[PDB]
Amino acid sequence: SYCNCLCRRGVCRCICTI
Repeated sequence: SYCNCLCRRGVCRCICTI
């Protein structure tokens, strides 16, 4: 339903949910 893939301040957590 959504995709949250990005980085910032070391919070680089590339993922992707429905």
